[PDB]
Amino acid sequence: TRLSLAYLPVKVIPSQAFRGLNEVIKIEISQIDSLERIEANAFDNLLNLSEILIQNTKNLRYIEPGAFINLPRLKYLSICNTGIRKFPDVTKVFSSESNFILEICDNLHITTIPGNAFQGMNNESVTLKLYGNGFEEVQSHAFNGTTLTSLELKENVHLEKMHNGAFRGATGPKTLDISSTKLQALPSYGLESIQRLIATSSYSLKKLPSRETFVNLLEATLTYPIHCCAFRNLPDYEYGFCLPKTPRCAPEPDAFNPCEDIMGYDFLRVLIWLINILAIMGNMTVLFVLLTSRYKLTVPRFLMCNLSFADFCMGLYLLLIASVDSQTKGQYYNHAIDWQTGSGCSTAGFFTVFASELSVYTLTVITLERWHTITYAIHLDQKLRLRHAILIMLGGWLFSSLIAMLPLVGVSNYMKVSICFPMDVETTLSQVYILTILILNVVAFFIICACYIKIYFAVRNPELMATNKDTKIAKKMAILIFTDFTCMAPISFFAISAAFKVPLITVTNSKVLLVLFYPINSCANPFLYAIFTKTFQRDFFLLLSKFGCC
Amino acid sequence: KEPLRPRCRPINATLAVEKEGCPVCITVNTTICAGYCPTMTRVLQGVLPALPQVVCNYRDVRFESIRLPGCPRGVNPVVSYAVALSCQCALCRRSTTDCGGPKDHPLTCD
Amino acid sequence: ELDQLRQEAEQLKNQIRDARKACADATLSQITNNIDPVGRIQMRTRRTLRGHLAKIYAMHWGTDSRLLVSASQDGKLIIWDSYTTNKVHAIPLRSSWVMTCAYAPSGNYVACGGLDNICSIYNLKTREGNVRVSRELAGHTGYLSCCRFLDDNQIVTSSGDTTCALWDIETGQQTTTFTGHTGDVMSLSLAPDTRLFVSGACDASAKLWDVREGMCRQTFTGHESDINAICFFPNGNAFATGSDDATCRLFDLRADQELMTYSHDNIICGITSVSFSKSGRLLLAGYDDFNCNVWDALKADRAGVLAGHDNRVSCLGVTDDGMAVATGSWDSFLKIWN
Amino acid sequence: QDCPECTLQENPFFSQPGAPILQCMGCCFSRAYPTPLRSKKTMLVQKNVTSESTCCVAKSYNRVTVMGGFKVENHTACHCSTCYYHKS
Amino acid sequence: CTLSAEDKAAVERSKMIEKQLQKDKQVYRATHRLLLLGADNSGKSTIVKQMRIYHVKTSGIFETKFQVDKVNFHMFDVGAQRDERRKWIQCFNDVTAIIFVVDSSDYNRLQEALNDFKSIWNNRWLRTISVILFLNKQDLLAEKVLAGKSKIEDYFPEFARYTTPEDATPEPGEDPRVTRAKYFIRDEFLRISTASGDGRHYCYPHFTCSVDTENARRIFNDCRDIIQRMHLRQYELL
Amino acid sequence: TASIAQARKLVEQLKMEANIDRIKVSKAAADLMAYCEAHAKEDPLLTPVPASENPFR
Ligand SMILES: CSc1nc(-c2cccc(NC(=O)CN3CCOCC3)c2)c2c(N)c(C(=O)NC(C)(C)C)sc2n1
Repeated sequence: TRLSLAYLPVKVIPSQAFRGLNEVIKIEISQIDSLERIEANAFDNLLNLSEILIQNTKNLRYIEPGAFINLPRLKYLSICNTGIRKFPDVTKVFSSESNFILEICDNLHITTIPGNAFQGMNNESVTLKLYGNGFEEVQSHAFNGTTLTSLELKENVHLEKMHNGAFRGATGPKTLDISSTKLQALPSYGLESIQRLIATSSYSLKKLPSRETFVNLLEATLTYPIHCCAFRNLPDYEYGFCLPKTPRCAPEPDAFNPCEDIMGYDFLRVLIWLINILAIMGNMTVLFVLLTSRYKLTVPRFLMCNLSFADFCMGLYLLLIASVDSQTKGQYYNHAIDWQTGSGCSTAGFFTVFASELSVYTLTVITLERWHTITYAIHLDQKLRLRHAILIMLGGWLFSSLIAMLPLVGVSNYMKVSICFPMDVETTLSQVYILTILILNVVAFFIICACYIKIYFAVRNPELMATNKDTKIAKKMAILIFTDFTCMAPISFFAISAAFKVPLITVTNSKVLLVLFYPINSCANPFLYAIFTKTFQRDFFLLLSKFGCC
Repeated sequence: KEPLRPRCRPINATLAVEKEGCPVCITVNTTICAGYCPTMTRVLQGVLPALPQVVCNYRDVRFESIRLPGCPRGVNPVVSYAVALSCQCALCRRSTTDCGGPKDHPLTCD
Repeated sequence: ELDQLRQEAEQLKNQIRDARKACADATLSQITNNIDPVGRIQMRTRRTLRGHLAKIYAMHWGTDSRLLVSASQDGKLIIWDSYTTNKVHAIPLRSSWVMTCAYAPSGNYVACGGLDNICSIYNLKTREGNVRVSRELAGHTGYLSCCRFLDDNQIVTSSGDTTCALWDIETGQQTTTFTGHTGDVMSLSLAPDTRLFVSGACDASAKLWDVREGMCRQTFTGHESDINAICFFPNGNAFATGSDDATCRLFDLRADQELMTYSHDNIICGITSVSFSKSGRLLLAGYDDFNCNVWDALKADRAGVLAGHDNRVSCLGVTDDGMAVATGSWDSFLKIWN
Repeated sequence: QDCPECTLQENPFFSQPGAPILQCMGCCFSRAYPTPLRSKKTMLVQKNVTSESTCCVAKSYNRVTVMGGFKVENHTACHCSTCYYHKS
Repeated sequence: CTLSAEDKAAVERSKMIEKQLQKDKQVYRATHRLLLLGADNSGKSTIVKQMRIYHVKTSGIFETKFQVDKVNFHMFDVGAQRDERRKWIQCFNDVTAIIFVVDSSDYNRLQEALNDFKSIWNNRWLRTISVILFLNKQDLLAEKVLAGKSKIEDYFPEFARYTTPEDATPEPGEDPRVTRAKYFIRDEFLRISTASGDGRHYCYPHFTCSVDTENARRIFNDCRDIIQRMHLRQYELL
Repeated sequence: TASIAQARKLVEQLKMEANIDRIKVSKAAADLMAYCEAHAKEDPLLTPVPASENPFR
């Protein structure tokens, strides 16, 4: 009534070896690595047989086709830990069981799943458990002519692609598990019938089908928290009779990944594009006018050129972000994993860090050299000259490009947030790096303020007539300091507060502080420093005369 | 415990220990774990999914070491085996456990 | 008494004016109309003899057109090789302010002057190559603002004491003094025949002095403001002048009156230097405006404009062969055009 | 600890008055021990432990229906054989 | 580069001369040239002597080469020239600052001095040059005021309708009369100074006597202020 | 007074200047044109020359 074929020195099983048996319910073929071949029709016909197990036959190169044929009551089929290369043949069992289960197991050497592998397999519903197998790909119509209650491709690491037409002829599936499969994308057809989807630890599944394709989806479980946001759209024994109005998706999105677009609020989508343009032309013209100047470059003009270049890099970053927002308008979650972890996000983060640090360092150097020239003004031989300026600015470039490269080297990640700012503060190294950068910016602003105050106290004449000239000095120097402060203080305070793991704001509102307060320097530097000075205006009129538009 | 229907718990056993190339069989007393725990099968086979059914298995396992009596050279002198501390019945981890059917094989070597 | 001599001089001046008007049968433009004007003149900077510290106020070309001199207000008098911008010499001077420079026509000596009231002559073809003061011709009581060499032994200088002075180098004394003048005398020009030379000043009346006779022969007063430069026509029978009122003028020694007046409406900046071309068609002029102008000598047409200077053009010079021209402005750069 | 023989009981969900739907529940054997040396060679994947699993299944059942028209398998006799939905 | 021997020798000469000129340039840019105008009785001779302490009759310019706080100041006393400034002032267009010494004792050669300043201040080439203005021989003014001549109103009648500005800081222990007179002269000069172009070039007044040894500090401070403010326009601060 | 000396010197200077003879402006213009045209061929600026002769590159 039960067959236990174990540890036998059998190399070949002849065809129809089990003829004459009618009361067998179970057949077990386990730990028989001496076995290498099974003849076709080895199980040609049995009445009461329902359960078959093959568990360890490492030397089994393959099973001849038609080994399992014309078995109505065959219900559970298992083939595990076998060195089979050709996919086993099951298309001719012609079973009639209502809940047939087909199990393929630990067959690392199976290369692929042939198309139409289940024609004539069972007249009723079936479940497939393809755990662990080393399939390379699945071709079109691999599932055909049967209601497929459950499909589980769990832990098929070697699997790389499933043909878009694999579900063309199949009904369902009702349950689909692709966990740890590192599959690229799901088939475009047949997913409408899915009730529940499991894709945990499938990091390579960066893109998912549209929400409308998942009409019947309940009880979904994905690997990327962002993907669950696609299901926010409105239309015990867990006994029930009606599906929930909306799917329940896990894991829930984290704080770093709110269910929003890249640009949080609608109005920002405009304000960015304006700050885009205002942040490009001016700094370009400043570069264009000061680089095509007949007259020799003096230290402040070189510093102005480099400051405008840094702000131009900032504007380019903002332009990249705005273009990304425009391209992914309204359905960011689909492209979120692909772009947030692609080269684009890393480039954007590098641009942000490099441009911001270079601009801050250049502003500090400009203020320091202004203070040096105004304090030791009588000693006309101590004036800083172009060679030292170029040396200091090359050092500044190295510092700015080094600090902006560490996130690409693992010290931090630009991939933590959509806007690609270095918000990775988990490990202490990243926390100290971020705090160091923020404190350097704060100290930069403080030294700028101190140098300006010293300039004002040095120019002031405590005895001679200075009542009407000190006021202008104070006024415009306060304008400069206030522009720097309104660009720095909010961003710096919030960043330092959130870098100690005490967030005082949500990431969605963080977006506003980018548009409204971050590029303030990047768009106000050329006007306060470059556009309004006599030298730049005179060069600009020279260019206009050259082009005749004056 | 109860003489009839105890639960998953650790029980002592006599396991045969050898290694790759020892012509001699060693037999040592260590801990395995076995017993019963509730099981389920879904009557409504269909739209509702299948109900998982657990098997008694380890939760924390330590390791003991032993030196065999002059086994052939070329292999590390000291071999190790496992000792079971506590167990509960959960799904057999295929990547870690080989959960098969009735075998009743002797646990002594031959 | 003043009155009778004053009225006699007034009658003499009226007679001179009447004679000149009777002699003004036709102007130059009337007879030049048949001449086809030359096309636009293409002059482009060929060299930029930089490396000079202070603002150049005076330069001059050598006889052979190889070496040139530029003197600045820092005490430097640099001798350049125009071909390869080589600083052939760099003489440091006693008085920082220098307002002129010259050459012995053989090319041996150089001269300089300024607010120190003392002309200084340096020798280049010395023994050990050490350039040192060959002589210091003191005696003037006004700033010396021009220098021109008759030969290697005679120098005719003009200063701000209203009196030109012809010095003998070796003798080092007042060989001759020309004093029939009023106002600061600033510009000297020696005709190809060195017996005559013209001089301009702040009295708006240039004069034609004779080296040997010791007194002026003719006076031309066609200007309205100070005279800043003067130059003979290449044949020596006419000469051009520039004034602060932005009007170039060309007078004749024979006709004894202004032959022509070159002027333009857009120019309200004073002239500082003028020079004819080797043939005479092109008259060059430097202005307080940072550009130089090349005008047709017979048409007054604005033939060409040079705009390669960043400051006032204060000195200009055309080579003897005419192959090139040089201009020095207050930007400390001496630029050669051709 | 206690766990009964897995036997037929009432189904709280679908058992209508006078329509006994019987589903059998309870427990059988399970154990786990380190893989023996004689068995390691026969397995392709390196292993450290084997386990013997037993769950009880309805070796006899019949078709029935409940309000709603859905198929139901009323179990008549179950006994404990291998475990099917037990790997993950 | 492919050159001949003569050309290489010429290039060596050029490079040596260039190095010498570079030395002269680096020493030149560290000196502040300083013009020194004045009149016959202004007393600038005593000034140049009191700056020499801090170190041919046919010539027309002098030298002082005084330095303060290791800063080289060149003071150029243009003397023995004619009484005509209008066109050799062009030569001094690049000086750091102009010094103007005037005598406050000679009631009325004073008026002429005013015109002189109005000529210097409103000149075309000195447009961007600031003027330091020393009022010299203040002690002589003190004696002329304490003598009770009461003829300051005779030459300048506005003295009657003048009042000492409240910003005045007179020394401890002098008659209000001398303070009023000296501040009247200072305000008369400042009226011309502030009339045209004051926002572009400034006028720094001081009261000094021939015996004062503190003038060098006054010029040093004035030059520091002038150069600082000049940096300020190119830094846009003013 | 030196005023009489200056006046006598001035009248003498004008007396000497007046005795000089003049020439018709037409003759002067003709001579200038003849000289300027007879030497217009050799001038390097009226008629520019190629780099073969022009030594300023
Ligand atoms: C968290 S650490 C962090 N945070 C911010 C920053 C600033 C403004 C708002 C928020 N908003 C949250 O941080 C919310 N959350 C949600 C929950 O907790 C953390 C993040 C974060 C920045 C920031 N601007 C950086 C920056 O600009 N660096 C350069 C200037 C380019 C050098 S580095 C950095 N690091």
